[PDB]
Amino acid sequence: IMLLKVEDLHVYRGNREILKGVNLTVEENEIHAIIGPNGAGKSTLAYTIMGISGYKPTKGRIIFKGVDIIDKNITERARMGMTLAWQEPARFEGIKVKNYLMLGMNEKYKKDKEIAEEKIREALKLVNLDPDKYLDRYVDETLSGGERKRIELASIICMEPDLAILDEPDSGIDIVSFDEIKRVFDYLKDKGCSLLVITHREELAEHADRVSLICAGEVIKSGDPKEVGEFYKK
Amino acid sequence: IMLLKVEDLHVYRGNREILKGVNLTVEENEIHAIIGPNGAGKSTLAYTIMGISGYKPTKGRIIFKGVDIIDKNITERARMGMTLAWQEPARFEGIKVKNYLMLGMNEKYKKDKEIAEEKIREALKLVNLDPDKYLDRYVDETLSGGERKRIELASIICMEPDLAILDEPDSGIDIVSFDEIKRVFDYLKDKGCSLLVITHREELAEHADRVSLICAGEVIKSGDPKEVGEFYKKECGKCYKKVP
Amino acid sequence: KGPRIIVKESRIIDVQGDEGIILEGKEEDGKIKAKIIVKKGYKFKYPIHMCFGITEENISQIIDVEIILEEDSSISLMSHCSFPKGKGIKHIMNGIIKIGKNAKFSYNEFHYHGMDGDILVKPTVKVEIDEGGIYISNFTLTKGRIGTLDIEQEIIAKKDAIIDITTRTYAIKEDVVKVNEVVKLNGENAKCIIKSRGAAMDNSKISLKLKIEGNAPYSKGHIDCAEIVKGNAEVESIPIVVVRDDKARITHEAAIGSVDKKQLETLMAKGLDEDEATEIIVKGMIGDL
Amino acid sequence: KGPRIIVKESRIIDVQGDEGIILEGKEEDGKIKAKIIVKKGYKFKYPIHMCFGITEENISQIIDVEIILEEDSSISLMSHCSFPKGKGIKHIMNGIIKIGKNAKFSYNEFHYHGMDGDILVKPTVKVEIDEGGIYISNFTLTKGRIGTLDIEQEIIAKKDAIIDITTRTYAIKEDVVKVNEVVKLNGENAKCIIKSRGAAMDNSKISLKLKIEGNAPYSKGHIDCAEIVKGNAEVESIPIVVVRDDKARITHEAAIGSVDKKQLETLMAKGLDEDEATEIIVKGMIGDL
Ligand code: SF4
Repeated sequence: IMLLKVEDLHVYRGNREILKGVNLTVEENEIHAIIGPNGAGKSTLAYTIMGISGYKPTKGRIIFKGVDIIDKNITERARMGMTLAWQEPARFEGIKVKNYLMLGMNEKYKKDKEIAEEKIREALKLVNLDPDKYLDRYVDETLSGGERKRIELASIICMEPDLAILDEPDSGIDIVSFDEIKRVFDYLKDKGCSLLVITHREELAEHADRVSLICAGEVIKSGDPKEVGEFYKK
Repeated sequence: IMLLKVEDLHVYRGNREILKGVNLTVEENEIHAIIGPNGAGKSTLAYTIMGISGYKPTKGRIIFKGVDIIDKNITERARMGMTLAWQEPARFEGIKVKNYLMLGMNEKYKKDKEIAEEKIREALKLVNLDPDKYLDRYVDETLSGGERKRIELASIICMEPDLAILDEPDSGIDIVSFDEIKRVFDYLKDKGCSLLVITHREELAEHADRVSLICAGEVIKSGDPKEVGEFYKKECGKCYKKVP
Repeated sequence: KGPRIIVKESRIIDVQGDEGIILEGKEEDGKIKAKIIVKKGYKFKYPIHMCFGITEENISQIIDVEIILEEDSSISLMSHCSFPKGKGIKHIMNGIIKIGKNAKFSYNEFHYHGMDGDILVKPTVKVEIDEGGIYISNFTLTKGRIGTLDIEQEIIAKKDAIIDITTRTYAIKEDVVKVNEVVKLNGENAKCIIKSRGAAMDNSKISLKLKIEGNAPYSKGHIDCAEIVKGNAEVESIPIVVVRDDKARITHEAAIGSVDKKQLETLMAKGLDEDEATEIIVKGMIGDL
Repeated sequence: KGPRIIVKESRIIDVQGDEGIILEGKEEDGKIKAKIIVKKGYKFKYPIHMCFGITEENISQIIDVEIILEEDSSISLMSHCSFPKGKGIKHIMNGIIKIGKNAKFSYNEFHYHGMDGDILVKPTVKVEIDEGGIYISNFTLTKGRIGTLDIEQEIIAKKDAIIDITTRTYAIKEDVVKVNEVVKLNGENAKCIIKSRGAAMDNSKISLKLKIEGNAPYSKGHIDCAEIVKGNAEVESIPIVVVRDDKARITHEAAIGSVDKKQLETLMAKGLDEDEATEIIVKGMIGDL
């Protein structure tokens, strides 16, 4: 069975629409990228599927694992195996990095202290952060913007969801090259996760299994990245 | 005579040593780019040459146009042909965009109001803003991080120094390819400026005339843009320690 | 021409109105009485104008005014005060304003004074906002001597209402400034912003009191204050916040004294010195170039 | 063992000193009298200890204490209060503290209470700081019921002096909290920080009053305040700033009410519920876990 169906979806914020008649789907073990111009509704989809406050379907329907989710809050949607990473994460006064990474940790790793402490060290090295410098620091305003965004991607590796939504995963990171990011997408797909990626990089879109183009709140074209990116360019 | 020379420079931030004896030189009409891991020396070097308060050397020298500058204040350094652009620029209560771009303008443009007026519209078109909707807006908290950064780049073009120092020049701008930025570097060099550029991207470093790599407060490599770029990709892109 | 009120030397000279708008003005017990009403559903394209002028000495003005907005209506008005050669002046005004369902109101006042320094200005205002109503106001005193200034405001608001308040001043020589204003948020989803800006010089002294009460669910409020001190002037500020509900949130910030160091260093790096840079920042704060 | 003062059942049970520091204490006129004197040039590897304990009904105790710290010297002071049975008890203390040229002082106070609410705690202190001196102070009351709490501080500082002050509280049932603190920066280059954190629930009442006066060249100050409201609790806060020099600067920041929405939604998107997510945010702010 498919992971996700979005069907005839309409959304308005204040006076007028941001999404109109959208139709979309995601398979098991798939990397799917969404592309398009700014203001086309890309982040408004990501908040609407996860169910963040102030976004609700006015018409249409959303189905996850063959079950309807419009009756469900953020906690109930997260318990089914869905999650989100924000484009610019929040800061917490008085919470340590090593305590933050234990929240929502997958039911395979969470059971034992050794297996959890090594999962945290593996996740920090995989984003190029030295564990011995960062485990005892706070998740507050004393981290730089690039450090805080690398810590949020180490959290997704510890949760290991069935579906993850990333809104600009390369924005605000001090990347040497995009081969830092593609190494994380390879690691998650190897464990069986499905990814929805919203991005402005043609370099990351080339790496997806399928790509879709959203413009002015409507889906225009989808399929092979080599067709739809070159169609979008003109 | 070299435009800038830096000799055996050390710098402290309270009880912490950050720079550990760097040596640098910049020639007339050159683009020189500095790369490496963030926080390891990149921004403190740029503040120390401009003389920004709380950034002062414990040993070494800085020589500009053959004069040793260790006694001179920010206004005296700016009078003889040096300027800085910050990573996150300041916000002003009640100052309008057409008043801000006029303030530092080069002494060859300041003498006629029509030459000053055309230079500001040329400089706004070069950074892909639309002049006639932006000139009357305030340089305040209402602007987004990408609007405020495009306005600071229009100021360097209008000010036209002998040496410009840029700290993270694309940071805060959402952009699909760097060819907007490379066009501005080419324009400044055609007018006869020299650029000192601080970055994390390889795509901007391969456009420079020379490249140097700073790690843990020291120079690790310097030379041809292409030989240092391959080392940066191969070795630094899989390193989590960030200290040799 | 348009709808208006005109007063000179404490005498009424003109008052007139369009269709859907009613204006009244007359003299009683040495005071001026005035009234304004806009009827159900009318939204107006342009402001009402009220104008005051005093060229004489030892003159006094007392005004009482009532303003009524009916359902779905919208209006704004301008106050102009010119006191050239002004000496021994008193200006006092008392306002009652009522804002109906889904209605909108905005108010502006601007003062021009000479250098002769013997002036008292004293506005007192009380306001009620019904379901979904909008209120905006602005006071500016930045040209000439202030003399003595007293501000009093009291605002009470119901559900879905919105409030936005501003004051801007510039004080010199022996000028004295007093500000006191209170907002009560008594319905769900109501919100407000309060702003003050200015600079003080010479021997002048300034006191600011600002209050918000959050009494109802989903209420929001913000206060922010900035003041620049030069010479041997003195400044005091006292912002107050109270919260009585599980679902309300209120925040505040302020900075008082000399100019911000990063703004000063940014202008020095463009070729100015401290005295050139400090005056550019002050001219921004008071609304000049 | 180490330099200490110990009291139980309103009676002194031990006072002891060490080489370079003099300690004394006695009972007079219904009060405890105590002394600490530190000799010129001495510095110590440890804190000094104060201890108070009550395990019986209807007790009232009063302490007057004087602390002298001479040139180039340093100490740290630890005080513990445990009150496991709350049946109608009074704790009152008055402190005088003097710190000399280049001296360093720090004070910590901790309270542990039971489940009964008939408690009153009343600490009062006056502090003098001479050139280049340092003052640190911390009050913590986050376990058991509070009852009624009422705190007063006055501080005066000379040139090159450093001050910082912290208080943390958690109020439940019918608890009452009041705090009143004032700092005068009278010397050149003097600096301070004032910080408060807490949460309130049930039928609790909180009032906070904080003041900085900036009177002299290159003096600097900051006030930082945050409070979380739940249930039928009420909160009031009044920060005050005064400045009287061309070269001083003071800043203030505050937030009062519910937790922030983006912080809460971020924790629910990781599979927690809203009562698990709210209590994680509170224990970080009050520094419990
Ligand atoms: S590889 Fe060497 S130069 Fe590059 S970041 Fe690591 S330690 Fe620094």
